[PDB]
Amino acid sequence: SHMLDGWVPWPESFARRYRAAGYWEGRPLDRLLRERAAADPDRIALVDAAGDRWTYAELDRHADRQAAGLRRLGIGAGDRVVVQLPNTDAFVVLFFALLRAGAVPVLTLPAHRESEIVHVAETAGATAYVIPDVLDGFDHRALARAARKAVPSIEHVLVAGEAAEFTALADVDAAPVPLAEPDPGDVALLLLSGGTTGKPKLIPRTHDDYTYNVRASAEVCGFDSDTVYLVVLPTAHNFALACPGLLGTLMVGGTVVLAPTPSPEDAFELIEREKVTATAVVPPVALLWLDAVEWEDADLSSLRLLQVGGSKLGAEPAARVRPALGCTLQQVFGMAEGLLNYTRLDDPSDLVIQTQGRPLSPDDEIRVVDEDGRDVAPGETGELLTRGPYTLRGYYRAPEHNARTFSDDGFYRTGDLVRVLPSGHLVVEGRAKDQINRGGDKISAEELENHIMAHPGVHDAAVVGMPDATMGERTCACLVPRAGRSAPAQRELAAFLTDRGVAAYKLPDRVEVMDAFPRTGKTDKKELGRRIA
Ligand SMILES: Cc1ccc(O)c(C(=O)OP(=O)(O)OC[C@@H]2O[C@@H](n3cnc4c(N)ncnc43)[C@H](O)[C@@H]2O)c1
Repeated sequence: SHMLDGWVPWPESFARRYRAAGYWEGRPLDRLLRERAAADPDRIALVDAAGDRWTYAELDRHADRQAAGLRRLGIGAGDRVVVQLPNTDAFVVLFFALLRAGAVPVLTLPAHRESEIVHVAETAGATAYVIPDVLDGFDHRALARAARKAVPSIEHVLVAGEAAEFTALADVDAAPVPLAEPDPGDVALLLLSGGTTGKPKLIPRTHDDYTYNVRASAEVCGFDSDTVYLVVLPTAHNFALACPGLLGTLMVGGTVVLAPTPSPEDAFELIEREKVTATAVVPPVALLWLDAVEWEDADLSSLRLLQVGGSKLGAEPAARVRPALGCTLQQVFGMAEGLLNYTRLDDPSDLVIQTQGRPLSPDDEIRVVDEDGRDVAPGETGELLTRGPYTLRGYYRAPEHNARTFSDDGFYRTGDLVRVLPSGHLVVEGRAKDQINRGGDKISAEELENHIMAHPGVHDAAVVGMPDATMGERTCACLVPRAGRSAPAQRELAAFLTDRGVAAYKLPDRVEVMDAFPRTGKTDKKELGRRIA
């Protein structure tokens, strides 16, 4: 028996192997905090941007008090809770408080708006939603009012800030109570993927496979109690949460430092102030920092490791990381669905500069296939399929998409085009999936096309990626005007999409108007892309 329906467990033969190999240790995810606070209660676990800090024992006890408070509101054992928080201590306490209460966090990004929040809340059948009041000028309480109207199962809204008519997250607090432990083979949390379908898809991650993800990552990246890790990406991004991220830092007893933004003003000051030794960034932020060291006077010498992933870092800026920033670069090609590829910290510099790593687990299985699904000759480019001890066998409550996206023997089709070198290192070559990678942010073309086609001046829409030197890809929306009507310009379409509740990183960079799309009978986006020029 499993606590949640709608997900696809591993076949028993695989689960048996992963337990025998020691990958799946049988511990709930929250126990990484429990055991470290038992072994190192007075070490500094967490530092926020203001300079307030918390020990492991303080973090552990507050998670217990907030778990007991969540139970008093009836949030617990199995309930899905949508979490949308900034990089503050409130997120870290609440993550563990939800786990200890038995609730399943559904982790969303601060940038997600009504369209994304409502879909994941209705898919998950969420009973609670956790928000800031105002973040980067946007009032998330208005969004919570729109979500409660569209999703009647949301009973509670917890607000990190002025709660208005809702519940203040800081008042969710009570004397700790004996709480039962989840089964480690059960879903621990739900992650978001950009996806390639008309709606974002939820990724179930179990206690055993996510703990393995965190533990194995921590080992490969050399994270230990002397690690000071700066969270620059959103805490809810898998890269910054678990690869090894903040969970790896807490598991080994290091210090997590929360950055409010990736800008050099904020990040460089924290690196100097807290002697940060490790952080993870997307390539656009890596390029910004590589430039900014030339006019910023911060002392960054404490930095030992810079992880860069989410999209491909070029070989030329990769070679600048050691001269400009004084640290070791690690390229990371990973996905919320599971498979992580890491360059190793003592790899020759050539492979760190030229490749996106090799798989984390000895039992990550890799296939590279042509259009007919047959394995390519070694070193040829093809589509990456993967299966392993922390890669999902199916999305949450998405049977039709699962039938298209996983092979019969359980390989996940990543939609990435790669070459595998003789050493086993991967080079990312492109993509097969209809999803734009805009500086690390994933834009499902079909989802955005459906939103644009809701505009009354638009009949048909095709969303095509265009190369960009610093973002990798930008978004071009090719429109067929509504019959006898004019299609909107870029700024009017952006305003329509924003009011519809589309996250701002999904707004098209460019609008092109045409009478009809090239057809293969599917829309030929290969030819649209070159018909850009
Ligand atoms: C680093 C990392 C770690 C944990 C994550 O969870 C994520 C994440 O980005 O999660 P996400 O599911 O959103 O994206 C799906 C993925 O994004 C793309 N990608 C990711 N890294 C690279 C790369 N070094 N070079 C080129 N492309 C990349 C692939 O296309 C892939 O499929 C990223």
